[PDB]
Amino acid sequence: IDKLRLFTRGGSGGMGYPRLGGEGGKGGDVWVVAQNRMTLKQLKDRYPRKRFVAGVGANSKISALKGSKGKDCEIPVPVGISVTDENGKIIGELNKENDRILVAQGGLGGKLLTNFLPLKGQKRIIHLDLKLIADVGLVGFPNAGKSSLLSCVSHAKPAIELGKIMYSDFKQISVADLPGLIEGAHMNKGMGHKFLKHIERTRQLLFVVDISGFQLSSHTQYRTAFETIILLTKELELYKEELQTKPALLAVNKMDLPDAQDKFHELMSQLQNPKDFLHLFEKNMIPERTVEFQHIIPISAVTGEGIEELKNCIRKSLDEQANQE
RNA sequence: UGAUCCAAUAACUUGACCAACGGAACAAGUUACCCUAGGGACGCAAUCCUAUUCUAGAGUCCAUAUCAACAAUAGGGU
Ligand SMILES: Nc1nc2c(ncn2[C@@H]2O[C@H](COP(=O)(O)OP(=O)(O)NP(=O)(O)O)[C@@H](O)[C@H]2O)c(=O)[nH]1
Ligand SMILES: [K+]
Ligand SMILES: [Mg+2]
Ligand SMILES: [Mg+2]
Ligand SMILES: [Mg+2]
Ligand SMILES: [Mg+2]
Repeated sequence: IDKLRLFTRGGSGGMGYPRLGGEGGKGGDVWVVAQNRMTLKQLKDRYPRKRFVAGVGANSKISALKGSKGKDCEIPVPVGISVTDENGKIIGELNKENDRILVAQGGLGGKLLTNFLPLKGQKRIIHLDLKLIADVGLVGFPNAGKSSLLSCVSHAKPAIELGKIMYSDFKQISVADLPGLIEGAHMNKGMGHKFLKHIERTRQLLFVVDISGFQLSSHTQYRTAFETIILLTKELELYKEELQTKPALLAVNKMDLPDAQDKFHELMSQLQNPKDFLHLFEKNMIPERTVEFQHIIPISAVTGEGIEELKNCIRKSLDEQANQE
């Protein structure tokens, strides 16, 4: 939640010298550099104006000619930055410190072709995305116990985010519990789609589905757990087809319910034969393809049931992916 | 528009980029090889750009933006 935007303008060139024929210095260029220890919010509250202008090329003197280029401006940003344009096209990616990208060029100097005038520079507007998502991304409906699952899986974490799963080998698996996955995603692509843009940069997806189904209101449709999974798959297909290529695991929560066993059995039957029930949904709700789950585990966030096995399965799946790649 | 002297002429008259123009009849460079007598240590305009301000207009919504015509003064060049 830190999407940024700046206005950049390269300085104009240098005024040439007509009688002799001297060129003026080229205008300063606009560059963005990757540095650590600072964040996008840090940049914003350092420079509230959000505008960067480089130097201006020196005019053509008579002691010297072909003037020196103006002092370029360097814009510091953190690592893992995606720089795009106002149209959203990705200008570049800065993944390591000292990565430098030119965004706006300075104006040319005062050549005779331009009547020795210092041609103006470039005006551009750039966007910043400080989002390099973790390896595991949690996807779940509201109240589907994503925060509770994160709190249970972490030694100590606030369940209202990013957390780490610790192993005996002192290995940490970086997980991201993303709230508001369904903030009218089918209707508000303005806010519930930044969630999908953040989650798209994750290697593994963990869907968390409540066993007791879900319902927004008494006047809203009661969708079962299988219906919730189908809705998740349809939303993923609508958002980005390439996201489904990543490995996905399923976790049916709230096993402490009295009917949880029968509900999970029914859900497993539906998973085994989904084609027999896909007609019940409209053609809009029918996904282009069905997501295959490497593992589906029943878990309970209250009784701390199956969490160790889920962590072991996640580690094994990550190891298998690494070995394959 | 040019004095004296001087020159020509029987006479009346005449002669000066003497222009350094109150005009010496006619005389140049270089000296670190030097010498002597002395004295001292800005505005006016057109144009092009930018530092700071206002905003006619354009879009801006989503823990996610603003740019900015015309001006206003402060300065740099042609
Ligand atoms: N009985 C029972 N209650 C559970 C279980 N898991 C979660 N809960 C309860 O259900 C609620 C979950 O709320 P919350 O932590 O906000 O989950 P969430 O999915 O992150 N909600 P949101 O997506 O809106 O942020 C809590 O009251 C929690 O105690 C479970 O396995 N069993
Ligand atoms: K004289
Ligand atoms: Mg939560
Ligand atoms: Mg005199
Ligand atoms: Mg007199
Ligand atoms: Mg000598």
